[PDB]
Amino acid sequence: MMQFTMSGTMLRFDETTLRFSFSRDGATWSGCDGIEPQLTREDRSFSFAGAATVTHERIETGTGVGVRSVFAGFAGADYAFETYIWIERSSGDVLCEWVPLRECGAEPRIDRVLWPAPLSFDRADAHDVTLITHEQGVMIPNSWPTEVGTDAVSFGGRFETAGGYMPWFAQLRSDGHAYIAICETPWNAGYDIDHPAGGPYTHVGMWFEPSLGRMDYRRVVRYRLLDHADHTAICKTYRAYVNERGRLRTLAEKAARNPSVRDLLGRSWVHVGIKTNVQPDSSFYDPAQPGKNDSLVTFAQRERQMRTLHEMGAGRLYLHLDGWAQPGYDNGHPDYLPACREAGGWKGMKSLIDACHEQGDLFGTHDQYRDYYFAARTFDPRNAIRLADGTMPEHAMWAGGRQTYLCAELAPDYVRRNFSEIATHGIVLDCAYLDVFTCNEGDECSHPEHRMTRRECYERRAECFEYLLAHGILTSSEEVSDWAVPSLVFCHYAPYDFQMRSPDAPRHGIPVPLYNLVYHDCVIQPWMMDRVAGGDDYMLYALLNGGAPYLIRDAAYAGMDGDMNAALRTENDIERCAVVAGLHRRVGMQELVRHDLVGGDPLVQRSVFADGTAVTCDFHAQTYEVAANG
Ligand SMILES: CC(=O)N[C@H]1CN[C@H](CO)[C@H](O)[C@@H]1O
Ligand SMILES: [Ca+2]
Ligand SMILES: [Zn+2]
Repeated sequence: MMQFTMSGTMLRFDETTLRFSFSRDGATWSGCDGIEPQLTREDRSFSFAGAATVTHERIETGTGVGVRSVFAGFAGADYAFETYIWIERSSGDVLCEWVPLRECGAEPRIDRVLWPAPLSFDRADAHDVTLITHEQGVMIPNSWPTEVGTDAVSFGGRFETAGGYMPWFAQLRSDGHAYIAICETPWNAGYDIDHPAGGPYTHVGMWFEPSLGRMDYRRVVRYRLLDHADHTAICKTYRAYVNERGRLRTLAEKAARNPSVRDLLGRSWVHVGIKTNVQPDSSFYDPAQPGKNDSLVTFAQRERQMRTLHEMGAGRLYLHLDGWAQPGYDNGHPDYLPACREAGGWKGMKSLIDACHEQGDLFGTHDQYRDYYFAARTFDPRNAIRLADGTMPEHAMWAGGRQTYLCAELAPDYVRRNFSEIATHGIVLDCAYLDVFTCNEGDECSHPEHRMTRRECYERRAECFEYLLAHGILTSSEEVSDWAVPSLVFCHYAPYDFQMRSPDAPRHGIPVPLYNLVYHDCVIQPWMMDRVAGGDDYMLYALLNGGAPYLIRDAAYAGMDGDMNAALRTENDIERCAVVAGLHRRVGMQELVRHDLVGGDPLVQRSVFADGTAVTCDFHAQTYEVAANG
């Protein structure tokens, strides 16, 4: 056994078990008993202690003190690596480094790495909770009724996706003593969660996958232990962390570059489409109903629709237009041109835009630069992703049918080409929507002509956005995975997980806005307005989160993109929008300082902002209150 103390914190680490535990402000935490850190190969799991040779080195640096462990020989295969577990002098934080060394013609490839092993947290106490970044956020009591497994989180608990908006998780006791684990190297990483139904425990661990088939580079987790800590405070920890590395890009900062940003406050959302053209090979094809597959609303009709919506006194509107190009929604991409002839052509579309501006309303196209359809006019496999095994992925899920994925290295080329074309026919977009980018994982590509790491992928996607900000077109994408913050103005939404499920489907936990706690002054988000019959009004959640409202939110596919059943429930729309929007017109660019569960009652909550303005929402009474005091 090796023990360390420094700057308020103590790390102990057992040379034989490898289990570690660390302590600060007198609370302790330890690795779970009997769960060990593991490699995983195509052909079996190893513990790290399974190593043929293991050494340990006690180490003191100018920066900190801890231990460095080499691990060599496995099964019989060669293969080695290190770990380094240590206390930063400056801060009283603990840092965990998994470090590749030798990999060889491995055989098989190391498929995953579960380390550091999850911290013991097995109480049951209902005020003993776990926080996770699955979409807008989830608080998970060690009691909580329902099962929560990794396999029930989107994208398998992958960071930089809807599955984990931000690269961290945290576990908090009723004490007020908590820990936050931040993934400093997320691009090939995610979390794992095991909460059996009814608890008593909740285990959470970081996993790491290879980068183009090799672990390649150091992976690093940073733990900060807290005292007198609520879920709001925990969020701030990470906030600070990000700003301390200069990726807390505020709306303000963004405004100073493109001032139209401000124009987005108060506005109301209108998501609706032109052409629909589901293909025979599409997983959505209905070989009966040819009308369901194939439908068209002209630019003209959308023009009328928008006038009408002004006259009725809707107010300030952003229009997002799906399906505006010749191929039809989710057809032809990236060759999504020209604007649909049978809908009006460039003229009908230009005419419609002009008209939105003319009543002080804004407008974005719905566009796509990852999905790459075989049908596209200039389809060519040499532009497509190859996976680390050299294979080219395929599917035919969406409208346009058979597709692969465009290597992002080349996306910016195609953004530049398309949008330049759009703007030569007198179209002047206020915004644009680059689909998928911020929802899905970043691809990796082994094609030698455009080799690209997941890390690199997010950088290209961000380059796509930046072309738009540079031509005064604001940027939107599907959701809000935190990589995109520096370049992302607003989204299609930042929902909680339970909004993307049937209301009948049990929830995984209390809906707390972890993302907006961190980023509400950096990204504008519209919100669902649907009322659940026998349940919640989703407007209520809009308020807590200080967002703008969906007025009209047409699905593109029945069932998809949080399209609620019909076990639904609402008249009085514009009114409802106007209420939430005027809140948005106020505090839309401010921090969100606090969120609190009133009296520790889950179904009553308050969100306090920078200007003092508080939002109390009661989910028994289905009632809501917007003050000014705080
Ligand atoms: C909300 C939204 O635009 N979701 C889209 C997300 N992307 C898929 C295709 O990748 C579909 O177009 C889907 O409708
Ligand atoms: Ca859309
Ligand atoms: Zn490539």
